Amino acid sequence: KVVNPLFEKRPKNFGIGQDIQPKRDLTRFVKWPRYIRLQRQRAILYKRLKVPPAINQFTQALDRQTATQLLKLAHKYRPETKQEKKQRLLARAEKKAAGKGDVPTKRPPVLRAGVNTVTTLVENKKAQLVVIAHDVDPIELVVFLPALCRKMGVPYCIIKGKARLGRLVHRKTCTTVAFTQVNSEDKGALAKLVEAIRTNYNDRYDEIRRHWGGNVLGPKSVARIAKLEKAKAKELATKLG
Amino acid sequence: DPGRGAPLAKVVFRDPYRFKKRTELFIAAEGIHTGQFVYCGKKAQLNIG
Amino acid sequence: VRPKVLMRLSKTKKHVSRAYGGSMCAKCVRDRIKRAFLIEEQKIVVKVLKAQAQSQK
Amino acid sequence: KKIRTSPTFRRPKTLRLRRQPKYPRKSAPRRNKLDHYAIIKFPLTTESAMKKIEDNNTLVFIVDVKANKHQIKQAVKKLYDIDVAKVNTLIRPDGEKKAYVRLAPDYDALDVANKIGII
RNA sequence: AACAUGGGUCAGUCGGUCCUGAGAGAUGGGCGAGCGCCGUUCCGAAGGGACGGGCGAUGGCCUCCGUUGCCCUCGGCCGAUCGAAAGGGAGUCGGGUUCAGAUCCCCGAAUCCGGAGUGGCGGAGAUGGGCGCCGCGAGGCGUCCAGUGCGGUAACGCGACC
RNA sequence: CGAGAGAGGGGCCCGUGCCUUGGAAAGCGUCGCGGUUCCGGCGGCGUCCGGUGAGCUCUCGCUGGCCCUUGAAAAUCCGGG
RNA sequence: CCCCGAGGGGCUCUCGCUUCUGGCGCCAAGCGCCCGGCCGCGCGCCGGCCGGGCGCGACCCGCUCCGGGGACAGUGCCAGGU
Repeated sequence: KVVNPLFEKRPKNFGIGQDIQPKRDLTRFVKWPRYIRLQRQRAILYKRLKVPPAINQFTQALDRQTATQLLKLAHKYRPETKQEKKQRLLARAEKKAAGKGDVPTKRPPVLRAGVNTVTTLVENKKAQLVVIAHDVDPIELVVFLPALCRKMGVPYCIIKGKARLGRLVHRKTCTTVAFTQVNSEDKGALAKLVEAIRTNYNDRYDEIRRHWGGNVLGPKSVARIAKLEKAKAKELATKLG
Repeated sequence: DPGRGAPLAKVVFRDPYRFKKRTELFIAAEGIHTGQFVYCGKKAQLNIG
Repeated sequence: VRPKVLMRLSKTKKHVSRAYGGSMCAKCVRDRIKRAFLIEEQKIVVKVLKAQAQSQK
Repeated sequence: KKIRTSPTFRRPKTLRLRRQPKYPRKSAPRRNKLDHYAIIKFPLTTESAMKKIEDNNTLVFIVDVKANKHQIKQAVKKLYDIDVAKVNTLIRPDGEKKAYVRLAPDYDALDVANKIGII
């Protein structure tokens, strides 16, 4: 990059037969392995057809910052994980001789994870907030759940990721969680988010259940029809009519 | 080409993605010879073979 | 010689002293090596001429 | 990065380990079933063998059918402490490997033979 | 040529093993109640390799060479395997010897490949050109600069010639 | 055969033929003497000079004829850019 | 072409512009941004000394590899005819 009387560009000119094309990052053409092809095809199918209403309800998930308030709320409420369970229980065994604590004693309100437990307390109407992971392997696991919450007026929300609900315990995933009651000092902070949630997921159950999805035609065919629509819009009124 | 009276033409093409040659065997159109340059593709205008 | 004998034959004995040779035949050694020039240099120069022609409409 | 140059997806090259067995699969070493005394079974004594001894300075042993020329050479040399010039064998139609062993030029076959016991 | 008792077949160089032919036949896949059958690149994440750079771990004498792990960088898997004592397949000949064995044993004279990565020896690389000074000379002192062969117009030669 | 005929002057490829190194000491044929048996015993003289050919058999090479047949593959080794 | 004042806007095709020759084409040039070690300073992203990265060169975006058919071939089970 200095002036040397001998440095010379040797410019290249690509183009057919001029000089062989150079290797460049291809990611559109490669023969992907079978399972990767499978994931691509399924993801594309779920748009290229129409999902039913009870499946399309699973795509209007929460706003990220709202979910962040929900989670920061939960992280003061997560249940007892490993190496905490053991230490608390051992200390409680030692408090037995001091008459101040055993296994039977008050536990402040905590989360309720499993689907069976969550549905039980929903149908007993002991739930004040329900969260739902949106990507669950067999969707029939919780396809019914929003309808149940609509039947019994229990606030419920559709969050992204089962992984987050997993992180909300020591486990790896949890289909749902639910607050039954919370510490009063946090009751108001709960209720504000509760109202924000129920404004969007409960009062419009009509449009949710009426909703349809997918049916979105691929960009190739979008352009292919755009050609003829442009042609007809452009040359309309062709006859003196 | 044994067992066929339509003799094959063996053609050397430069491979426009690497440094090598591909050698194909077409059905020799009548009247072509050794040492001809054969043009193949969308814009190669009318010539024999 | 038999192509397996070449593992012991002297280097010099297995090729002409010329460049781009020793993999030819007498007619190649002469006329192919001349042809590789009488074509090559003429063509590069004519490419220069026709490039000047493309610049001069 | 350098995420692609070829259209052919190729299996990654993972990291592979080596056996760290908890228990050795078997128990213990299996000793040699042939030390030197099984490679060298017994010498041979025939007229067409003492001719070899007194003319070609060569010994004629009989060895277990599975015994290399190298093995025969080393085992006889270790036994009789006698250096061997070369060894050639064969499989008699019986099934013993008769082994002709050309002693080294520095040794007297008629001396080492009557050392060993043969006539 | 029977019967009984003894003895005989020595290979780097002679063949097999090495490779592939017509074929044969495996796992991917498929069909099938099923032992299995179909199929040989077709529905497969098919390269366990490496010249080299960087880091680590070392052994000598970690002088500076040898070894290993790690990080890159490069590669068509362009199809496991078998299939030819007549095809392809580098390298041994002469004399002598036996109650039977010889391109094998003995004598003599050569060979091909692989080793020596501690270069074992010699030869080539390549040993100068210009300089100012003590010198008839010779070389010399210090400078600098070139040195990955030579010859013939040609075919190609000379002992090797990154 | 004007894409270089004849004409001279050269280069290479093969090279089993001939010279010599192997090498006469070996081999052979003859005359002889011992060990007289076992001897790869020891002494002599020799193994020389031409021709012939549509001969036969191998092998090497040039050039032709034939086909609506075109005449195996890889392992391997090598030359150049 | 509609426009011009010598600058150029609006509109259509365009293209990787590879054809006389039994050659030649790879493992990047150049430029731009970055900093690593040495000397002349110990103010050093100062000059001079050594050695490397990214970006451009090679544009961006994307839902199927690209084409060809297609809700018919076809397969599965029944049904008539041969």
